[PDB]
Amino acid sequence: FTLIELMIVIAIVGILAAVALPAYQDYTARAQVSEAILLAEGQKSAVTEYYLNHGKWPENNTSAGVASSPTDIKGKYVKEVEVKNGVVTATMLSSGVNNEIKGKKLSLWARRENGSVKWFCGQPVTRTDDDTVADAKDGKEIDTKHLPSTCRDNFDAK
Amino acid sequence: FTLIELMIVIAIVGILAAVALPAYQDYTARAQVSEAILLAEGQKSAVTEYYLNHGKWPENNTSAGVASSPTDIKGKYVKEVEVKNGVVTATMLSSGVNNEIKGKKLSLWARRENGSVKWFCGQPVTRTDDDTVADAKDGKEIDTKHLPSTCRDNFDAK
Amino acid sequence: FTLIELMIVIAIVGILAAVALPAYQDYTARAQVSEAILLAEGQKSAVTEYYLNHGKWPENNTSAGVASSPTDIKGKYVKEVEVKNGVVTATMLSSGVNNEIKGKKLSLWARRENGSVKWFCGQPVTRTDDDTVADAKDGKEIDTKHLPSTCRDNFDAK
Amino acid sequence: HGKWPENNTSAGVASSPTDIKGKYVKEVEVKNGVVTATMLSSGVNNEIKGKKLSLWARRENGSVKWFCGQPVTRTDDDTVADAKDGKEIDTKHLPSTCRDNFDAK
Amino acid sequence: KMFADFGSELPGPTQMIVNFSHMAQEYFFHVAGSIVAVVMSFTWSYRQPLFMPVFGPVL
Amino acid sequence: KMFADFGSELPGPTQMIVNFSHMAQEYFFHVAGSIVAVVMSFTWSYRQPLFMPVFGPVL
Repeated sequence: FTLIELMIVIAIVGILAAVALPAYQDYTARAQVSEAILLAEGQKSAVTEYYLNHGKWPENNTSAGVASSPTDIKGKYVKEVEVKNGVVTATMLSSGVNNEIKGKKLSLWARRENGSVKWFCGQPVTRTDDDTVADAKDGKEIDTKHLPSTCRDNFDAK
Repeated sequence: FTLIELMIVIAIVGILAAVALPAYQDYTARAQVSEAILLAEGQKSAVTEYYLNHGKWPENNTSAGVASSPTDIKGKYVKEVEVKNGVVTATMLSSGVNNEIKGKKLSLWARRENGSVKWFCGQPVTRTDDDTVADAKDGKEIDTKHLPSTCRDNFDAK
Repeated sequence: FTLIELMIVIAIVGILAAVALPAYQDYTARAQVSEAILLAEGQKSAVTEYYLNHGKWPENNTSAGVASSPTDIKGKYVKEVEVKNGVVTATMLSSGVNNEIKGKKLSLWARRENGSVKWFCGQPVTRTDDDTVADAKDGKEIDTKHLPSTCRDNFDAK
Repeated sequence: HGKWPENNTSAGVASSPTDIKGKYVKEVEVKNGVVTATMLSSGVNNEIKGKKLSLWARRENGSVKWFCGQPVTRTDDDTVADAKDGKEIDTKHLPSTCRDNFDAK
Repeated sequence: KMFADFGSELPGPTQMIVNFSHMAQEYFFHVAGSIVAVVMSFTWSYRQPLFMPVFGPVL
Repeated sequence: KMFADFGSELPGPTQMIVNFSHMAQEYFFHVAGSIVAVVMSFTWSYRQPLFMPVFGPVL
């Protein structure tokens, strides 16, 4: 006979949350990845200096002169950050993150410019030789959709 | 004999407002607290620098090099922001806020990482020693329900 | 009869993006220009030394002792950086930038202080004599709105 | 990037159109920046099922502006056109805020 | 309907904040007592315009 | 009176914060429509329980 204004408006806010759910869920993940990136960076300094001073990429965190323990460079969504031959990889925690990005990671690696180096940011990579890396293809890479426009670099970016 | 469509639909919008009342009232409070947090932050800079440059936490706002007057770091819902030995506490005004959060506050404190510091955000805390704080247990802490997921830190968070 | 909460809130986020569109679009461009500036600088060193050691401004990159190829001093938003008689100009790429700043550029030039030099930063300029430059008026200058407060120098700044 | 996302995956959303469905929505596909929503076949009116609308944007230069209206196709990076075909949700069913024409600026 | 519209919290009602469908279904009692009232006055208006022998219709 | 007591901001009301005298005077419309309703049902209850010879009450 009457009461449908309360019933529909409680059910439009319910469906509004369902539509606002995936937007906040990738905005959210995309936010948790933007930090793995900040934790990865700022460690470029150590790595850059080590390379320019010696001409060899730092083998591990201790070589680069950073928390000798990968797990000591963690965060809220970051379970750690390891330096492996100049390549700095950031791992996403398992608690406090999206759902399709946890335990997932990215990498920052550089290239000899000769007198200086240039840095790249993208999906996990392994270093082959002092001037070549390759996709650490394995299945734990953070999905392209969660990576900034500034971190879409490919293993062979120059 | 007839007119019930106008009577029920005016009474479903009335009850719709009553159901939408508590949702807008915590969404609202949760919004007024999210600012106390923004006002508390951005003062991390002063405090961080003071600590790294001297190895001692800033005793008060003036030491940290910020509005020497706590009341000078207020807002719409924020009655102020005081720095007490590196700990930055934000107080909720008494006018313009929820009802169960006014005159209530939170704290931001940091910890020596050795070469850098890490910040925490949560319910009011007091600093004991240069690397230890404790619950400013007293009854004026902003209730957990009003605090973001990013500001649920405990006095002993590391 | 009911569902307007979902319809309005999906249409307020839509218009919120439209209002947040121009803010992120100049903040963005202003960010891509701030780099053209960083790429232009750090090349002041070469140019300064060349001038103080010889009393003549470096004619080109090779003279200044930098990547003999302008295109070798490029970036993400920077298509290059050329040294033309001590004046260092940075060109904005065509891909990855705003829209009203691509292919656009700025210049850094210096002036003999006698025993040292002082640097300026602003819209493209050409060098006339060893102590005078002029607007490279042509239409490809990065618009004043996109330039930092520290890079508003005029051709005759002293 | 300065280019419109070709499809859902490019835009970084449920790679599957059908994964962005609802009660009355059978899906939502991103086709070159244009986002079209299809009305399910079950649980809806009668003259709107299997029918859809589109949201598309335009370069403002430094930002973009969004439009909402009847299905459209993207021609070039700054031009779309009526996806004239007969499955558009009828004007009477569209909000006042979603009456945009293919050439709205 | 007039005595049952004299406010809220009568005998058998609900509070107005319930969901409409539940409110209307609980009152179904009263919607039913009204229809029965109707059927009755309709019957009176339609109709109207053991000793075994005692039971037979006589003249 | 009971439909007009279902909440505030009906058709023709006022907001409750007006001064009482003005609120009561604006509603005077409805106070009047009620009295007329009364007078009517009273009239129905009170009533309800030249050829000169043509004008006389006959049998």
